[PDB]
This record gives sequence, C-alpha cells and structure tokens, in this order.
Amino acid sequence: GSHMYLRITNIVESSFFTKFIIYLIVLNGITMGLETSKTFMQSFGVYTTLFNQIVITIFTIEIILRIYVHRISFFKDPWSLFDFFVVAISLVPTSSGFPILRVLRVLRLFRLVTAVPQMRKIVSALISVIPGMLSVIALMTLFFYIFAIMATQLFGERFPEWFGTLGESFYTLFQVMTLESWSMGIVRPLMEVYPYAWVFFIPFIFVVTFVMINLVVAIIVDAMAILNQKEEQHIIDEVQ
Amino acid sequence: GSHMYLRITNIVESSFFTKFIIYLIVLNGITMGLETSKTFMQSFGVYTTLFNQIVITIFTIEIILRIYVHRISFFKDPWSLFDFFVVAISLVPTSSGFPILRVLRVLRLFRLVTAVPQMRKIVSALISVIPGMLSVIALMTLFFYIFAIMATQLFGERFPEWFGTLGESFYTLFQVMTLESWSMGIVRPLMEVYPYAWVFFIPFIFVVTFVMINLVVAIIVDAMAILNQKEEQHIIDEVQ
Amino acid sequence: GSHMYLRITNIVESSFFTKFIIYLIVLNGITMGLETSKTFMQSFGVYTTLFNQIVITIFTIEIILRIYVHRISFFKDPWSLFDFFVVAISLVPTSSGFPILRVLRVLRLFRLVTAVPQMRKIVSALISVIPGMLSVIALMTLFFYIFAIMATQLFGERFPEWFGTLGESFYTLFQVMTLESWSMGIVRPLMEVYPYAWVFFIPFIFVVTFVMINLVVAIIVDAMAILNQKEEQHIIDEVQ
Amino acid sequence: GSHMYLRITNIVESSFFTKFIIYLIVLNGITMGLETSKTFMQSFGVYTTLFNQIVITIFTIEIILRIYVHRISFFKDPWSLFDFFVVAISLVPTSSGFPILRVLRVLRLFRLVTAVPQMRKIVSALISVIPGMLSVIALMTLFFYIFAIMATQLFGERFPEWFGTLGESFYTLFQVMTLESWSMGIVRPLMEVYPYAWVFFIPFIFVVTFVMINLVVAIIVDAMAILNQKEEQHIIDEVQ
Ligand SMILES: CCCCCCCCCCCCCC(=O)OC[C@H](COP(=O)(O)OCC[N+](C)(C)C)OC(=O)CCCCCCCCCCCCC
Ligand SMILES: CCCCCCCCCCCCCC(=O)OC[C@H](COP(=O)(O)OCC[N+](C)(C)C)OC(=O)CCCCCCCCCCCCC
Ligand SMILES: CCCCCCCCCCCCCC(=O)OC[C@H](COP(=O)(O)OCC[N+](C)(C)C)OC(=O)CCCCCCCCCCCCC
Ligand SMILES: CCCCCCCCCCCCCC(=O)OC[C@H](COP(=O)(O)OCC[N+](C)(C)C)OC(=O)CCCCCCCCCCCCC
Repeated sequence: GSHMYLRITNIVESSFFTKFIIYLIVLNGITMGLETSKTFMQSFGVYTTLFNQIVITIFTIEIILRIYVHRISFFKDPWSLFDFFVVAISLVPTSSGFPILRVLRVLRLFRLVTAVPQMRKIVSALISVIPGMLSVIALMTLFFYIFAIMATQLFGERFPEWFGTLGESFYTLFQVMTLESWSMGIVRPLMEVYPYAWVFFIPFIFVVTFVMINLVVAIIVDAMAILNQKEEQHIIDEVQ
Repeated sequence: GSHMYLRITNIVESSFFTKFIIYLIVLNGITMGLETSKTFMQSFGVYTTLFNQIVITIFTIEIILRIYVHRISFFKDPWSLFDFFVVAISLVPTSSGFPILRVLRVLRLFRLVTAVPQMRKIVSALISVIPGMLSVIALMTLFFYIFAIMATQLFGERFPEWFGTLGESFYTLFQVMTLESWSMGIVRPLMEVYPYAWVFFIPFIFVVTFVMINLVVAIIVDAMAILNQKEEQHIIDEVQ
Repeated sequence: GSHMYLRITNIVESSFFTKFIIYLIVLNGITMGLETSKTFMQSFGVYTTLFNQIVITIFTIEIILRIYVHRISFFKDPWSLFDFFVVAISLVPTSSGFPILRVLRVLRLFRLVTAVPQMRKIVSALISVIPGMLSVIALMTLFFYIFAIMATQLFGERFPEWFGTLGESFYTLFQVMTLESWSMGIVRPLMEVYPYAWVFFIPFIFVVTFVMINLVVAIIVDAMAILNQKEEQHIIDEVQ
Repeated sequence: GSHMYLRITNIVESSFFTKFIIYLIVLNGITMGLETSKTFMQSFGVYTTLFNQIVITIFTIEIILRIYVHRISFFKDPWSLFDFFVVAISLVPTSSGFPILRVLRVLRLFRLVTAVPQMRKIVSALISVIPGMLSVIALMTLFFYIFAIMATQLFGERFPEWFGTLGESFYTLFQVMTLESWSMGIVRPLMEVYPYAWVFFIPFIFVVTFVMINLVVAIIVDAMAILNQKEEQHIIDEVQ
C-alpha cells in the first residue's frame, strides 16, 4: 500500500487488463493454429514467430506485475502458478535443443481458462471430485502394478512387444482396461500359446471395470446424501 | 382477424390438416425407403419422383398457409423454421449440380418430429440439457484444439494420414476419444517411431474421458438438487 | 370348481410340482450343454435325445394341466404364454427341414426364469422401464432409418458391402453406434473416396450417443422425482 | 487371557507391528517390481530371492502369532483368511513344478489392502454391492449359457476358432458383450457364410447391454430410496 504500488494495482486488477490479456490469447490461438500450415508458414512465417515472442514478453510483464501486486498470494493461487509455469516454459529458448519445448509453447493457450472465470468454475468442479477418488485411484494403481508384474512374468517371454517390460504391460493392461481390441488383438493371440490367459484377463476386465462403475455410482449417490441432509436439517429447522 | 384469414386458420390449425400432413409424411417415408431398391426404381421409378414433388408442393402450400396464419410467430417457432428450411432444401432443384442436395431431400422425413407432439417433447427434453453443457463443450473444444495443434506438430511429419493437418488430428483425436483402436491402430504405431507418444495420449484419454463422466454426473446430481429444494420449500410450506 | 378339477389344481399349484419342473429344467440344461460335445454325443447320444422328448412331453402335460386350471388367465399371463410358445417350438419336429428349429429347443431353458420367482422379479423390473423408452426408441429408429436411406444413397455405390442396401447400412450404422471400428474400419476408408464422410458420421455419433446418455439420465432422475414426491406428501402427511 | 498370551497380544495388536508389516510389504513390492529386470536379476539376483523368503517367514510368523491371538475370529475374518491363503501360496515351493506358483507369489502384495484400513474400507464398499447383483449375475450367466449352447450349434462347424466349443463361444460371447470388434471381427465374417447371424447377435448385444445399464440404474436409484426414507422418518421424527 503505497504510491506506485497502488497505481500498478489499479491496472492489474482492471477490466481492460484481463480483457486485453484474453484478447491477446485468442489471437495467439489463431496464430498458433495457422502456424500449422506450411503454406502459411512459408509466406507469413516471421509474422507469427515475432507475434509469439511479442506476446511472451507481454505475458512475462503481466506475470511480473501480478507478482508485485499479489506478493505471496500469487505463489499460492493455482491459476497463477499455472500461468507462471506455462509462460516460463515459453521462455526457455529453442537454443536448448530438446525438440518438444517449442511445442510446449502451445500450452499458453490454456491461459484462456485461468483468465476466464466461466472456465475456471468448470475446471474447479472437475478437480473438486478428484480428491475423493485419490484412494480408489490408489487401489487401482496397486492392482495394475501387481498385474503388470505377473503379466511381465507370464507373457513377456513369448510376447515382448506387449509384456516384455513392466511398462509395456502397464500400457497393454491400460489398453485392456479401455477394452481396445483386448481380445482379438491381445488375449486371443496370447491364448494360441498360453491356453489359460483368459483366466488372467477376463477377471482383470471384470475387476477394473466393476470398480470404475462403482467409482461413478459412489460419486453420484454420495453427493446426494448431502443434498438429503442439507435438506433434512433445513426441514427439521422449521418444525419447532 | 378477417373473413378469409380466419377461414384459412380453421384449416391450418385443424386435426385433419396435421393428420393429413403426417399421413403424407409416412407415405413419402416408405416412398423414399423403396427408392433405395434399383429393382423397384427400374420398374416403378417415375411413380415416386412424381410422388415426391407432389408432396413437396403440398408441403410448400402448407408452409405458405402456416406463414399467413402465424405471421412472425412462424419465424420464431423452431419447429416451423425447421420445416421451412427442410422443405426449402427439397425445392432447390437437381439442376444445380451439387450431388448431395438430391439426398438432403430425405431430411423432410424429420417433419414426423415437428408434426407429432410426442416426439417434439422428447426432442425438447434432449435439447433442454445442451445449454448447460455449452461451457463444458467449450473447454473440451479448446482442449481438442490445443492438443490438435501439438499432435500436428509432433506426429504429422512421420504420420501425415493421422496428424499431417490440424483437421486430420482433430478427427484422429476424436477417434482417440471414442477409444476406437486408439492403441493398436494409432499410439502403438506412433510409439515405434516416437517412444514417448504414450505420454501424450494416455493423459489425453484420461482428461477427455474423466470430463465426459463428470459431464453426466453433473447433469444428474445437479438436476436433483432442484427436486430436493422444490420439495424442501414445499415441506417448509406446510409447517407454519 | 368341481371334483377332478380341484384334485388337479392341488397338484399344479403345489410345491412339489414346480420343484419337479425346475429340477427337470436344470437336468435338461446340463443335458443340452453336454450335447455340445461330440465325444459325449458319439457315446451317450441317444441317452439325451430320448431324455429331451421325455421332458418335452412332461412339459406338454404340464402346460395342458395349467390350461385346465387357469382357463383364460393362462393365455393372459405372459410367463405362461412364454412357456406355451417356448415348449410348442420344441414340439415342431425336425422332420420339417428348417435347420434352426432343432436349435430353438434350447430356449426351453428360459423356463428357469418363468418358474423361479427370484428371476421373474428381476425380469419384470427390466421390462418395467421399456415402455417409458418406447418413444425414445421410436425417434432413434426414425433417425436410423433416415440416415440409413442417406448412407445407402451416398456410399452403397463405391461401398456395397457396407451401404449397398438399406439393411447393410442399418447394420453398419448400428456398428457405428457401438463405435465398433467406426473410424479405422469404416469412415477412414470412406474418406479416401468421399473426403467429407466425416460430416455424416461424426454428427451421427454425436446424436445417437448423446441421446443414449440422456435416455439413462432420464431414467434415473425421473425415477427419483417420484421418491421425492412420495416422500414429500408423506412429510406433508404428518404436519397438520 | 494369561501371562504370555497377553504379552503376545500387545505386540500383534500394536502400531509398530502393522507399521512394520506394511513397511515390509512396500519393500517386497519394489523388490518384486525390480525382479522384472534381467539387468537387475543378473546382478543383484540372490539379493531378492533371499529377501523374499525372509519376508515369507516373517509373514508366516505373523500369521501364526495372529492365530494364537484371534483364535476362531481369525478364520472368520476375511482379511485374515486372505493373508492366510495369500501367504500359504508363497510357501508352496517351486519344487512342485507347476510354473505359475512362482508368479502367484506376487499376490502377497495385496496385503497392502488387508493391512491398510483406508483400502479395506473402499474394498468393502465395492464388495458391499455385489450381493445385490448376485441374482442379476445369475440371469446373465444363464443367458450366456443358453446363447453359448446355441452359438456352438450354429457356428462352431464353419467357425471352430470362435464357436466350436461351449467355452470358445462363452469367450467369444463375452467379447461380443464388450463390443470388442464384435462386427468387423466376428459377425461380419459369420454373415458371409450365415447371412442371418445378425438376428442372433444384434439382439444379444441389445439384451446384455440393456441389462448392464439397468444393473447400474438399479444400484443408484434403489440406494437412494433409502436416503429418502432414512430422511423421511427423521423428518416425521420431528413433527409431533
Ligand atoms: C479409477 C482409476 C482410473 C485410473 C487407473 C490408473 C491405473 C494405473 C495407471 C495406468 C496407466 C497406464 C500408463 C502407461 O501407459 O504405462 C506406461 C509407462 C511407461 O512404460 P514404458 O515401458 O516406458 O512404455 C512402454 C511403451 N514403450 C516401450 C514404447 C515406451 O508405465 C510405467 O512406467 C508405469 C506407470 C504407472 C503409473 C502410476 C502413476 C501414479 C498413480 C496413478 C495416477 C493416474 C492418473 C491420475
Ligand atoms: C463433452 C464434450 C463433447 C464434445 C467434444 C467436442 C470436441 C471438439 C470437436 C471434435 C470432433 C471432431 C471433428 C472432426 O472430425 O474434425 C475434422 C474437421 C475437418 O478437418 P479435415 O482436415 O477437413 O478432415 C480430415 C479428414 N479428411 C482429410 C479426409 C477430410 O476438423 C476441423 O475442421 C476442426 C473441428 C472443430 C470443431 C469445432 C466445432 C464447434 C465447437 C464444438 C461443437 C461440437 C458439437 C456440439
Ligand atoms: C435408445 C434406442 C436404442 C435402440 C436403437 C435402435 C435403432 C434402430 C435399430 C438398429 C439395429 C440394427 C439392425 C440391423 O442389424 O439391421 C439389419 C436389418 C436387416 O438388413 P439385411 O440387409 O437383411 O442385413 C444386412 C446384412 N446381410 C446382407 C449380411 C444380411 O435391417 C433392417 O431390416 C432394418 C432394421 C430396422 C429395425 C426396426 C425394428 C423396430 C423398431 C426398433 C426396435 C429395436 C429393439 C427394441
Ligand atoms: C451383469 C453381469 C455381468 C457378468 C456376466 C457374466 C456372464 C457369464 C460369464 C461370461 C464370462 C466369459 C468367460 C470365458 O472366458 O469363458 C471361457 C471359459 C472356458 O472355456 P475354454 O474352452 O476353456 O476357453 C476357450 C479358449 N481356449 C480354447 C483358448 C482355452 O468358459 C467356460 O468354461 C464357461 C464360463 C462360465 C462362467 C460361470 C461362472 C459362474 C457364474 C458367473 C460369475 C461371473 C463373475 C462374477
């Protein structure tokens, strides 16, 4: 709370500021989708690479300004910590070799979430249910890891593409979970060498599906014992 | 409100009128399904092409009559705006070349919805939930568009059939969303050139599915906080 | 209500009677599953064909007895009308040529439903929800029939195996509904001749899925406005 | 209740005891996942086979101790009966030939459930709903067994890989239930010999899916007539 600090704060917390940031994001969005076309990039190539690092600096300025305003509440606000990390990624130069970092630039279009509250509310409601599932996710991951071990010991010999490695089984088992060609592509070929592989996979499909179903039925039915107690006491409220 | 206007209005708003329109629709339905057979079309070919443009004019007459009756309320009633556009399509002649317009004729069997209230009510209940999802659809589309860009930059070089174009990635990613041969057909071939493509697609499958599930759980659980407040206040109603 | 009529009725409505019928059904079940094996059928072949027509006559006797008891209430009780038709099928001899009728014999194992009330209750609860869906099924079938026509006109020329016939499109479209290899197997081959077939199928997948989801959300949420009014009035019951 | 019995009981029922057991389980978990790598097993091979039978004896000791404490309540506590059977499996030596028993060792990582109450509660909630489904599972299994018989009689001749055996049809039908390449892989090849096989499988897909959906809708809606009566009477509670 000072002279220039508060002058800054009026700009950062302003309508024009976020409007402009969003306005820029949508442009850099169309910019980055047009960068897809070599027809475009052959012609108007530099027009966009410049436009990008114009926007990167603006976003860096904007992040710096928001830090001076928000102090510690910036590095505990997830939506800002995202904007920090998602813009810092775009500041690591292409001079560092690793080819994907020039592609991680595009994640800065996710600012359209953190800077638009309609999206922020949806995103929050989806993350809101994850912590209740963290213990069901835990059992599933242990389930996968136990069956990843067994499959790597049972099938990775005669089938190394699918099971020769704990990870290759993890991927394959996750594909069995999606039911993606689990039978025609995996178990039926496995069965023409190991006749009983169906004893492994048919129960695995049963458990990992039946659990996924109860994960949802838990979410719904347990969400609505609350609406049936928040109502109950507010009906017991008005009966004395 | 006049002499002939009101004479017309009794016909348009009548039971016989809609009954006849529906009666015609069902016939032109069987007409258009029999037009499938060359055995039929070789024999009774003209019997149907005539029958069609008999029905088209009747439907044009009927649309004209309904406009004189309903005035502005016809061009704000969606069910009529449909009948308008769906019959106007059938009036663009096959003399205009574009081959599909002779196939868009069949959409005039969707009149059986707009002209039968039992269907109109179902259709209304399905469209009724879309506006609540428009913001979740928005995030998904941005999600797709961000990952469509990245995939087109990561894989369209060595895999142009699947990712060489922002649209080809959009289609492919939508196929990954359906889980349609996402692993055997796409990611496993991708991995034999790009070993880490699973880091791209396994999370994409996670997010785009987990969101689709919460879209439904939102629809159900939020629909029924209303039945638990419309009930609550009607229980608080009768306790004073 | 007589002398022999009532003597009969004590047997038909008895515990031993249904117990024996069920006891027989389970045996003819194992009989018919062992008829699968040629190893068995080569050895104990006649032991079962006899056993079957022993049970068929018993079931015919039992149906005749139940008709004399139940009079008109037998030909309006669905569970009996089933037992009637499902045993009458087993009485059409193999002397009539049509090869499948000797296989329709097996449907007489569905008696284990109609004769065991625990199953009858489940079956009733599943059929119970069908009549509410009959109008949503109606729209879907019209939707399929409209898009079956269009696809047969758009693709059956260059793709007769999938679309050359209104039925072949019906089957294919139902396979697109199941998402069974809809892209790799169907639309992607279609697109290498008709580049815009994705404009046909991607919306078709959208509608026919989005409707299937709302069919369930309708079932759940509407079932439980009843439990929230049967409760409400029974709470308004006790507040005067 | 004695001198040494109660000395033992303080150790078994202690925090350190279960903490140590869990601490060991997590190590033997990483041990067994590293046993996947031949690079590891070539080098530090004996380091783990020893470590395993160190843990097996500790778990045997621990099971023996828990039996002396818990007496009959150990052989009626499912979580212990599991630990008993899951460790007894690891005590059958590899000297008995059957190759899989050395792989069933890994199931002793499921102790991390029975020994961690956060997991035990989830597991209990998932098993909790199974007994309500036991009668719906029963009908499905009879449904499968009836259609497994018919398919083995209809298709196992010209298609022995898929239907030549009651079990091969069971597996195939379960794959049709998963919708795993049911059309492209199974029914479409069947139809190019048996043109009407779609009359078999399209209804089978209908029934076995429609039932699976009602299984869930039953679980949800019936779970919440209870929350709407446990609430109702607790609202009728406070209105006298
Ligand atoms: C209701 C619950 C729903 C979620 C259930 C989750 C079950 C467990 C995760 C399964 C996901 C499958 C992951 C997967 O693709 O595994 C591959 C990796 C890497 O192995 P790698 O050998 O590098 O890749 C094989 C392919 N290759 C050779 C061409 C590179 O394999 C590994 O390295 C092991 C992966 C273990 C993942 C554990 C992550 C932390 C806990 C789970 C968090 C999940 C997201 C919320
Ligand atoms: C819970 C949410 C569920 C819905 C999630 C929706 C996610 C976003 C839409 C994904 C649907 C996939 C669309 C698709 O097939 O994309 C293809 C098009 C055209 O690209 P194009 O390169 O012409 O086609 C490739 C194939 N080829 C070369 C043989 C012609 O690609 C494009 O041109 C871009 C398509 C962008 C669609 C944006 C439409 C407006 C917003 C989304 C509305 C969705 C329906 C309610
Ligand atoms: C939420 C709703 C879920 C249910 C949505 C149902 C949508 C409509 C039914 C779709 C089911 C697909 C039926 C199907 O496989 O169609 C094939 C038939 C026969 O055509 P056909 O050309 O004989 O068979 C082609 C294959 N071939 C040449 C090797 C014999 O094609 C036909 O002949 C036309 C079939 C029209 C079926 C209309 C049946 C009455 C109304 C729907 C009742 C559905 C069950 C409750
Ligand atoms: C809403 C309900 C959801 C659950 C629905 C369950 C429907 C019935 C079970 C279907 C599961 C499919 C089982 C399966 O893979 O069957 C194969 C077995 C063994 O036949 P087999 O000929 O040995 O294996 C064929 C493959 N080969 C030649 C390479 C070895 O086939 C048999 O031997 C017969 C299997 C009968 C299983 C009956 C088990 C007891 C009742 C069901 C319990 C299910 C788990 C809770």
